[PDB]
Amino acid sequence: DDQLKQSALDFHEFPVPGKIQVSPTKPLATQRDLALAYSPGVAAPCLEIEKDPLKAYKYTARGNLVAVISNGTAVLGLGNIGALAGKPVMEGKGVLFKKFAGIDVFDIEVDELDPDKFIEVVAALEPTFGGINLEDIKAPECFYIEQKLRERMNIPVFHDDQHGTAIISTAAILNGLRVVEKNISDVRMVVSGAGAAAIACMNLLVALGLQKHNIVVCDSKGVIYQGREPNMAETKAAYAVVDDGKRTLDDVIEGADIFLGCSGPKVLTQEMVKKMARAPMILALANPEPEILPPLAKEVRPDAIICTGRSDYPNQVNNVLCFPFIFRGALDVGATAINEEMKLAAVRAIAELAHAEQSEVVASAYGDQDLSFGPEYIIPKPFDPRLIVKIAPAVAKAAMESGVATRPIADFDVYIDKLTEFVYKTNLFMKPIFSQARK
Amino acid sequence: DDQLKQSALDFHEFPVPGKIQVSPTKPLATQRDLALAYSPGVAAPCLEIEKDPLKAYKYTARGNLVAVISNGTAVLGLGNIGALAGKPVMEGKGVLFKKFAGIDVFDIEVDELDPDKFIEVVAALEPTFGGINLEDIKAPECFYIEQKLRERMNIPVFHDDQHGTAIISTAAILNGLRVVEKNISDVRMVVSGAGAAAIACMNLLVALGLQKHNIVVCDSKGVIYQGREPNMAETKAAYAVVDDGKRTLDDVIEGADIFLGCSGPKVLTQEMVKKMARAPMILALANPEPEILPPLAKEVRPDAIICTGRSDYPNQVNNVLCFPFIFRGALDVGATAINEEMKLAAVRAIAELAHAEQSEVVASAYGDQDLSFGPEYIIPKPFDPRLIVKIAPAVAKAAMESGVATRPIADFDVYIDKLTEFVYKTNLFMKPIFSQARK
Ligand SMILES: NC(=O)c1ccc[n+]([C@@H]2O[C@H](COP(=O)([O-])OP(=O)(O)OC[C@H]3O[C@@H](n4cnc5c(N)ncnc54)[C@H](OP(=O)(O)O)[C@@H]3O)[C@@H](O)[C@H]2O)c1
Ligand SMILES: NC(=O)c1ccc[n+]([C@@H]2O[C@H](COP(=O)([O-])OP(=O)(O)OC[C@H]3O[C@@H](n4cnc5c(N)ncnc54)[C@H](OP(=O)(O)O)[C@@H]3O)[C@@H](O)[C@H]2O)c1
Ligand SMILES: [Mg+2]
Ligand SMILES: [Mg+2]
Repeated sequence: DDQLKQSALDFHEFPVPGKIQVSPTKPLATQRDLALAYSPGVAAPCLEIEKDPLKAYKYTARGNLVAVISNGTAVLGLGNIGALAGKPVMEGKGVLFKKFAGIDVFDIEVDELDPDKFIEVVAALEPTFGGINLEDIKAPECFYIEQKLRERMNIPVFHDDQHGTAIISTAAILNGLRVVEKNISDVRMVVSGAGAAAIACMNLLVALGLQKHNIVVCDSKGVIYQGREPNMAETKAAYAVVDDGKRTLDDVIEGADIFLGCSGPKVLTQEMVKKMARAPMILALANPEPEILPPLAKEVRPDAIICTGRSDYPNQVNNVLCFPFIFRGALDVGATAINEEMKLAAVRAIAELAHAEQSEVVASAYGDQDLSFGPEYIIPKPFDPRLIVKIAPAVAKAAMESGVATRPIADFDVYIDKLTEFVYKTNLFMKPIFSQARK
Repeated sequence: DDQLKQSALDFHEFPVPGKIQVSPTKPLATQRDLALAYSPGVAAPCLEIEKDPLKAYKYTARGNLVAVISNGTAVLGLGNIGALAGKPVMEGKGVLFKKFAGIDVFDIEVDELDPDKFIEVVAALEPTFGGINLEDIKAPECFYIEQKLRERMNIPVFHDDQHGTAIISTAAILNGLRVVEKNISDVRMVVSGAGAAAIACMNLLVALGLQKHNIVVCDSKGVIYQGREPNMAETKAAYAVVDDGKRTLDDVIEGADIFLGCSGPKVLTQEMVKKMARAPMILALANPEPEILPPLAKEVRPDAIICTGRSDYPNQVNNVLCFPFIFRGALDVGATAINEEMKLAAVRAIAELAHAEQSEVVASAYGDQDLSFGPEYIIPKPFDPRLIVKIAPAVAKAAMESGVATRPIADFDVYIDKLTEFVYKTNLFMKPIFSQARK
């Protein structure tokens, strides 16, 4: 860790402080440019925005501006390091929002810990941005903050932990159901740690067509029992099941078709993977340590699908796969909210990007792409330059079918051409060389 | 005004909508680069910042980040347009910070117009920034907001509509008595329209040795003197003169020596300036129309020292003339607040430049610079490319003297060389050519 520690600190300590900077997009080097960008000329756009508040997107950078707002209570895996301690991390995601999406990001870091104070602070900042990206707020404050902001602010509010990797998890589950012949209705699914990502994973599966009479949730206290605690809250113990014993998760896994373990490592053992249905779809989604190492489950059950947050083994589920392109589509369509139908469209696009892959000027040498749709390849790789081309025009299209768009765009072919032009100027061809060299 | 209004509506939005973008300053090519910016690497600066918050200025952009926070209730001269309608102006100011001082700006705008909830929003936003630049908050709540914030946050909070003219004008006065061989001990004062940019001015002048009994404040309703109204209005009783029956601005002159005025249309006539004592010191600071129309008054009395705010005539007072550069001081010294010993150290630094100008690679032709200290050269031109070299180290030294800094600067020669090198790579040589060819 010492080598990584020294490598990361030197990354942006010495050359310039920080990994982010603000530069004009206007050519101003003479007079009559400073006389209309400020003082007697900049008052003309304000008059137009004064009478037509929807004209702001044309004259200002609101339509390309999202905010990574955080109180710094649960940052990455660090925990409650505190406000400004997560200041680099926010900037880091801002960088991604540019490179992969061309979205300018402010990295606001609210100091308040009270949920209501945070809600008020972020809601007051509505005119500045065109979308909120609440990040690293510890549960259960995250749920309250996101729901209140979505119901109050008339701007896209999209939490990353909540329904971020949830999108990719839903896409992976759908593609797994497509791989092994198992209709989603007949799938009996198990949850571990119903919170943060998992709580939205289950909701997205339900929306896509998973029925709650086949779902079960088990946590450190055990299964969600109808009588485990009088505080029968819907935040965690929703759609609960009667006690009927089932103290441990061993019998829960007995007759299970998915694992979807997002929270809580090492909760899955070899015998338990053995006690599964015809084809399990273990989703070990714990970044620190996966719930079960993929090779062990592969040895125990040759015919299975395993997804892991780490990139060591295939079917890697990364947050970067989803949010920048979701926000790209929502902003470009001029949407006012990221509802469930946009998320469903994104899930469909990610699923269809996995079994409709050809050409894309495959590197004749190097690379070793060698990916074909199967148990190994369920979801597109984190950096496919064909995601933004697929996620963004679908999410935008969802706005067209939902009446939440304020700037409808015609000729989606032109939008496709613009996105392909954007991805033509951002290509990471050195990581295929590294991957090929390592083998 | 379609030659001006329309030409400003489409400033540069045709190629890219809106000024200002947040662009990465990192090597943005390889996957390893997007591993010390997020996930396994970005967690390394976080520990150091958590252990010692002062490390952030090394790892984050806080040492070069200010925030132009505003609720948009008095924008330029438009008025109470709103937080959103004032968005371009902020961006305008932002580019100035990146053009003349290289300061990154987040153009945050608060939707809440209440004069007490604004403070909480900004105080919560404190960790994001290294300085605050409140602008377009209308009077009298601007003073309240600034005073409340300066006691709460531990970073420089610096208003725009009060200190914007309180410094340069003071320098003008500090320079005016130089050419009229007077002393601040006995000079009499007149103030018109004690508003945002007026009532805060004389305080700084008091720090230079202008006794309060020589100041007479005036307003639209005649004269602000103790006794005119049964209730003495707040923040104006300090300089309110005793009751003497002086109910009009036409009589309170009594051969005064200064006419600092921050109001709307003209208040003085030819005989009004005539009533002044020898060597008047008019400071008509109204932006739309001059309060005196200098040349006419210059015809009434010779040896006049009229100072205005419009660039058409000499002795022009501009906010950009001082405001980035003083910030460039504090941010480069780690100041926790802006005292009156740095707000006044940036007064003796811009007043010195008027009679300390020579060489500086004078344009052998063109330009028609022709500046010599005297009745028509009181303050440096709004863009002497040399203000940032004279103001910023002066403010930094005043910070280190007052015990308000956190990262004291070493031997100043390196600092002056750095500021000069920044000056060299930012030149506006086309402006003198325009000013010479037009005449
Ligand atoms: N795309 C990604 O790579 C990605 C995205 C999101 C999350 N994750 C990972 O998912 C995990 C959870 O996310 P989080 O940061 O939101 O953590 P968290 O809030 O602590 O986890 C959610 C819940 O899981 C439970 N839990 C914790 N440890 C457990 C254990 N050993 N066994 C069973 N339940 C346990 C806790 O409730 P009880 O203590 O009552 O059980 C907690 O309320 C982290 O490891 C995170 O890195 C990865
Ligand atoms: N750097 C610059 O050159 C610069 C910067 C900012 C502002 N300004 C100028 O300063 C003025 C306002 O700026 P601000 O926002 O700082 O102050 P403000 O809050 O607008 O207050 C201006 C004051 O002027 C008074 N006033 C208005 N009309 C008047 C009239 N006809 N006769 C006498 N007094 C009158 C008002 O007094 P009552 O409250 O009694 O009406 C008010 O208190 C404008 O003229 C503006 O162009 C110049
Ligand atoms: Mg985070
Ligand atoms: Mg202003």
